[PDB]
Amino acid sequence: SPRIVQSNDLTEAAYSLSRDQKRMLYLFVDQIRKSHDGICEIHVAKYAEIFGLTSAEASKDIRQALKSFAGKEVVFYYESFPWFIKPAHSPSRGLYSVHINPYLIPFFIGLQNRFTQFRLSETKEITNPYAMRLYESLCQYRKPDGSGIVSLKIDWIIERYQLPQSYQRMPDFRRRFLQVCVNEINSRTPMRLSYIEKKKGRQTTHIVFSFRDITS
DNA sequence: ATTTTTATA
Repeated sequence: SPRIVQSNDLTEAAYSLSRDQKRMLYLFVDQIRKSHDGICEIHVAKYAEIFGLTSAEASKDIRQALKSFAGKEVVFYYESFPWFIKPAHSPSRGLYSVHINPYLIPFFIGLQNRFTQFRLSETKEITNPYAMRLYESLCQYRKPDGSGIVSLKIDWIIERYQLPQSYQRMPDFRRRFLQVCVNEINSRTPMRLSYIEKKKGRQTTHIVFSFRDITS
């Protein structure tokens, strides 16, 4: 299963992509690392096989994700970059060509430290894109035995994962982000994950996540 | 393929 590797600056970046858009980005990163000008491709049949879909559903997912990439940017901590520099197109039936911004390529190759790595198998069943964001941030601090302890500030999560307004007040945050995403990770990944809310007096300031691998 | 990073267990 392919190893997704990226700069920690990307794991921490402010962006908002759908689940399917992040699935495609995983494949783009693998292509970039295994090949720069940024031009990548996606075969519907291969996507369907990787993610366990019919070609019909894969084509629908891919077409919607590629269309919705229009105008999407990533913000590094600011500096903002478009993900794509041309619309995706289809040279052959079942095949799509994309041009990832060449300025984003250094976030995926030539990394010698401060990088995040995980296997595609770890994330390919996640359905919630904010749970994917959280999973990657946990992988960023994962120890060689598969465990880790990660403290994230709540205002940082809101800003970098670009949570909608309906997520940001602490009842909603706890319910819409924390509970759903942690339970999604526990259900659909090899990570076993718990958390504690830390409070500065009255205000809940950060979340301390503790995790282990199901491989124990 | 690799490594440095948070605040903390």
